[PDB]
Amino acid sequence: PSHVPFLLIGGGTAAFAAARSIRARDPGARVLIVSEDPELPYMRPPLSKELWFSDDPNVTKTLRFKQANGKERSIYFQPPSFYVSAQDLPHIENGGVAVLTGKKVVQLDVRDNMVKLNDGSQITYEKCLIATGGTPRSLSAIDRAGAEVKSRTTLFRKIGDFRSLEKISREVKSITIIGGGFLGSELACALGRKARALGTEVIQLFPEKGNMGKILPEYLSNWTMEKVRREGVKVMPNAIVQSVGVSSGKLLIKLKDGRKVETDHIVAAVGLEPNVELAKTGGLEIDSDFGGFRVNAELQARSNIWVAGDAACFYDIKLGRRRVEHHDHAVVSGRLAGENMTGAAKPYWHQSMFWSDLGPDVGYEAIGLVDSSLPTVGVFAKGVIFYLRVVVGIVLWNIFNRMPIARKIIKDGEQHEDLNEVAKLFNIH
Amino acid sequence: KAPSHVPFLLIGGGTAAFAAARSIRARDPGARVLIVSEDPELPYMRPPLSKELWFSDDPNVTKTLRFKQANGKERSIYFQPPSFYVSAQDLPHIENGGVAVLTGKKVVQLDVRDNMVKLNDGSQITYEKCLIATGGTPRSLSAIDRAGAEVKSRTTLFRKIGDFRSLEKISREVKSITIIGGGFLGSELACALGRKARALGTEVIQLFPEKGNMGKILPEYLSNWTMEKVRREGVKVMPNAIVQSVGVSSGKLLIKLKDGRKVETDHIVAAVGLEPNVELAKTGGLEIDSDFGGFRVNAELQARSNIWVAGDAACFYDIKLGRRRVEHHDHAVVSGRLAGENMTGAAKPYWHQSMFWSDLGPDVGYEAIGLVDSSLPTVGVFAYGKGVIFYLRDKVVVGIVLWNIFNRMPIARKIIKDGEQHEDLNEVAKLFNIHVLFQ
Ligand SMILES: Cc1cc2nc3c(=O)[nH]c(=O)nc-3n(C[C@H](O)[C@H](O)[C@H](O)COP(=O)(O)OP(=O)(O)OC[C@H]3O[C@@H](n4cnc5c(N)ncnc54)[C@H](O)[C@@H]3O)c2cc1C
Ligand SMILES: Cc1cc2nc3c(=O)[nH]c(=O)nc-3n(C[C@H](O)[C@H](O)[C@H](O)COP(=O)(O)OP(=O)(O)OC[C@H]3O[C@@H](n4cnc5c(N)ncnc54)[C@H](O)[C@@H]3O)c2cc1C
Ligand SMILES: Nc1ccnc2ccccc12
Ligand SMILES: Nc1ccnc2ccccc12
Repeated sequence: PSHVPFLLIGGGTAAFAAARSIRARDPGARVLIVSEDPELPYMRPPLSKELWFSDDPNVTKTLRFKQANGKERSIYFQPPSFYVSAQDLPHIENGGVAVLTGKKVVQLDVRDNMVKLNDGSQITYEKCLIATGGTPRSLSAIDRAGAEVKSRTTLFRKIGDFRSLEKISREVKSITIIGGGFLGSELACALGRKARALGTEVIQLFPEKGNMGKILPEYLSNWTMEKVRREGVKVMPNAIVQSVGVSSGKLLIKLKDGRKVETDHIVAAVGLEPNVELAKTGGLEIDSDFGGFRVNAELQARSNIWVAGDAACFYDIKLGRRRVEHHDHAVVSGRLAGENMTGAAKPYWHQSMFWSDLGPDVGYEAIGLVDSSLPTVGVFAKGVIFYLRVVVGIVLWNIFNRMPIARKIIKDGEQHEDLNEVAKLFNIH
Repeated sequence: KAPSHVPFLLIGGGTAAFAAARSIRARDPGARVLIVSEDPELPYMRPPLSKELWFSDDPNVTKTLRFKQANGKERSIYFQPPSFYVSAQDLPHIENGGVAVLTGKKVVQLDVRDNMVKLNDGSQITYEKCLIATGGTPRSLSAIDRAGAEVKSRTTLFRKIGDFRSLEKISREVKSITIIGGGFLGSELACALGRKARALGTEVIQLFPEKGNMGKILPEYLSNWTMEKVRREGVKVMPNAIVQSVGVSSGKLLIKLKDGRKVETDHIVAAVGLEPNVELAKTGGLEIDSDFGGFRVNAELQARSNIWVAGDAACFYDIKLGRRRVEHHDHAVVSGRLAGENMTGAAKPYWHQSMFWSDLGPDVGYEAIGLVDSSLPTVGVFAYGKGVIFYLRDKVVVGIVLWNIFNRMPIARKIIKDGEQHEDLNEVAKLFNIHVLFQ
C-alpha cells in the first residue's frame, strides 16, 4: 500500500504484540507489518527447546509443540487467516492487520513519515514502530577463517536455522557449540537428547568457568554445568577460541590455552547485535553504552516513531536506562508501544520476566537486573537468588507460578533485613 | 493568584521560556500560557548584564536597565513591558488568552503522570503541555565554600539583575575587585570593570587556571592575543592561577594560589561555570544526562508525551552534530521557540543552529556557531585583527568562530550544514572576505 495509519517495521514478537495492542484500543485500526523474513510472526523460544523434545518426526514441518500445560500449539502467533492482505488493508471493513513478508525497510525518512523498501516501493505512515530485533553475533575467529569454515557454522535465530541444524544433527557425528549463555546451553541440552539416541557427540565450549557464568553465581553455574553434562554434553569451560580451520575435512578449533577440538559442525551462540541500520538514514539516536535505538520511558524516539523489543534501549524510571533481549520483554514493550501509538502516553512500568529450561530437571525464571557481577544472596532447599544494588533482580530456580511475588519485591524496593525470611514467600523453609 | 489549570505551563521565566510563549501564541492564536518564575523579575535578557549596561552613557542605567544596541536603537533589558502580559488570575477568562507570569513562585514538584505541578506555597497547577526552562545556577569554588562567611559575603555569583546592581555599586566603593574565571563571563566583566576602573583609578584582577582567556574555546595563539586585549582594557590578568584558599587579612580578601602567589583584593566575582537546574527530575522521573548534564531530551526537545525542555538545561540530540547541551542566549531563543512550536504539534527537530557572540571591549568582538572547543583541531585564517577559525571533526567543519567579522553568520551556518569535506579552507575563508594557522 502507498499509505497505512500504523506501520510496524519487522515481523517478530514485539511487532505482533503491538498490532494486537493497537487493534484492542482502536478496533478499526489498519496495521501493516513489514517483515524481511518470509514467515508470518512467530515466537523464537520453541526453536531452542520444545521443538527439539517433540515425539512427532514431522515437527520440522508442522512447527507444533506441547506446552508446559500439555496443550499443543503452533509456533506462529496466529493462523494466516487472522491476517488480511496488504492489498485489502486500505479497503477491508473495520481494518485489520496485514503482513508484507519478504520485504525489508532499507530507508526511513522521518521528515516525510515515509519508508523505502528493498524493491523501491515507498510507504507513508501516521504512526510507526521500529521492531527490528537483532542479528546474531559471530566470532572473530570464524570471520578470519576461510569460507569452508563459515559454511560449516550455524547462527541460530530463525526457523531456517532450526531446520538446518536439526538436519545436521542427523548427518554428522560431532557438533560443537561455542557460547555458554541461554542459547548455547539450551541447544546443548537439545542436541544432547538427540545425540543420546544416535550415539553421536555434542561439545560446548565457552570462556566462562561455567554455563551462564555472566548470569548466575559461580556455585549455581557450576551446578548447571553438571546438569548439562548429564544431558550427554562434553562441556569445555575456560575456552577462548584462538583460531578455527579445516584439517582433513574436519573442523579444528584451536583454543588459546593449547587445547584443540576436532568436530564436524560449529554453532555460534555468542550474543546478539541490535538491527539499527535505519538509524543512519532516519537521523535516529543510537545508544553507545547498551546499543540499539535510544528511546525514552514511553519507548518513543520521535513524534511518530516508537521502538520496542530487543532493539529498544529505553529509560526505566525505576531501574535506569537499559536494553532487554527477552521474549516477554518484546511482548510487554510491544504491547506498550501499541498503546502509546494510540495516545496512552504510558511509561514502561510492568517489568518483563525471562525463563530458560536446561532439560527436564532444570528450569528457572528471572526478572529485573540479573547479572553475576551484582552481589547475590541465594537461598536453597530448588531455591531463589536475590540480586542487590534493595532487590533489583531475582532468579527462581525450579520455582514456578511465583513471578508476581518477585515482581512485587522489586517494585516495592524495600530494604529487607533478612532475605531468608523473604525466601518463605517462595515456599523455601 | 495562580489558576488551577492552564493549557501551556512554562517552568522558569527566562529566555527559553519567553521565546516559547511568543512561539506558542504565534502558532496557537488565543493560547493561554502561564510562566512560573522564582525570580521576582519579568523575563529579561542576560547578555547586557555583563556588557552594554556597563558601557552606557546614561548614569541612571542602573535604574532604567536600558541600553543602546549595535544598531543604535535604545531598548529595555526586559523582553516585553508589563503591558504585554496578563495576570495569572485572569488568564483563564481574558478573551483570546494571553501570557501570564507568576513571579516569586518556584515549581518544587512535578507529577508527570497527572500532568500536575506543586509550587513552593502548596498550590497545585495542572497542565496539558509543559516546558521545563529552568536554566542553571552558577557554580561556586570549593575554596570559597571552605572559607568563612566573611569571604562568602564578599564573593559574587553573577547571573541576575541583582548581581549587576550589587557589583556596580561595589565597583564604586572598593578599590580592588578580583574576577575568578577566564571564560566569557569573567572576560566580559573584566573589560567592563576595567573601563569603570580607568575613570575611578581602581584595580581589576582576573585570574584563571588556563594559559589565556577562553582557553577552552579558542586556540592558544588566539586566547593569548585575547588576554593582551583584555589587559589593555585596564585588567591585571593572571593566567595559570589555581586558587588554593581564600581568607580575610586586614579586612581585605587574600587569595592564595597553589603556585605560591598571593592576591590582596576587596571583592571577588566567581565566574566558574553553570550547573543545570534539574531538581524536578527526581519527582518527575525524568532522565538526566550523565555526560553533558541537564534533562535528556530528543531532537524535538521532548522528554515525555507532554513535557519539553529548552535552554541551558536541555541536553538534546543534534541530528547533525550529535548529543550536546548549549548555554547560549540565542540557543535559548531558538530552542524555546522550537519547544513552543512542538508544544502546538509542529514535531520539528533542532535543525537551525544557534550562534553566540562576545564583545571584549570596543576593539574585540567575535561570533561563533556549532561545536566550538579548543580540544578540537582548528584551522585559523587571519588577515589577529580579523579572521575565521574552523573547528574540524572527521575532516568536516563542525564549528566556526568569526573574529571581528560580522554580518556573515548565515555563511557560517551553511558551511556547517552542508558538511562538505573542503580541500582548501583558504578558499572557504574567502567567503568571509579574507584574502593560516594549525593547532
Ligand atoms: C532460538 C531462540 C530461543 C529463545 N528463547 C527464549 C526464552 O526461552 N526465553 C526468553 O525470554 N527469550 C528467549 N529468546 C529471546 C526472544 O526470542 C527475543 O527477545 C524476541 O524474539 C525479541 O523480539 P523482537 O520483536 O524484538 O524481534 P525479533 O523476534 O528478532 O523480530 C524482528 C524481525 O524484524 C525483522 N527485521 C529486521 N530489520 C528489518 C527491516 N529493516 N525491515 C524489515 N524487517 C526487518 C527481522 O528479520 C525479524 O524478522 C529466544 C531467542 C531465540 C532466537
Ligand atoms: C551575565 C550574562 C551574560 C551573558 N551574555 C551572553 C552573550 O553575550 N551571548 C550569549 O550567547 N550568551 C550569553 N549568556 C548566556 C545566556 O544568557 C543563557 O544561555 C540564557 O540566559 C539561558 O536561558 P534559559 O532560558 O535557558 O535560562 P535562564 O535565563 O537562566 O532562566 C531560568 C529561570 O528559571 C528560574 N527557575 C529555575 N528553576 C525554577 C523552578 N523550579 N521554578 C521556577 N523558576 C525556576 C531561574 O530562577 C531563572 O529565573 C549570558 C549569561 C549571563 C548570566
Ligand atoms: N532462554 C533464553 C532467555 C533469554 N534470552 C534468550 C536468547 C536466546 C536464546 C534463549 C534465551
Ligand atoms: N558571550 C557569552 C557567550 C556564552 N555564554 C556567556 C555566559 C556569560 C557571559 C557571556 C557569555
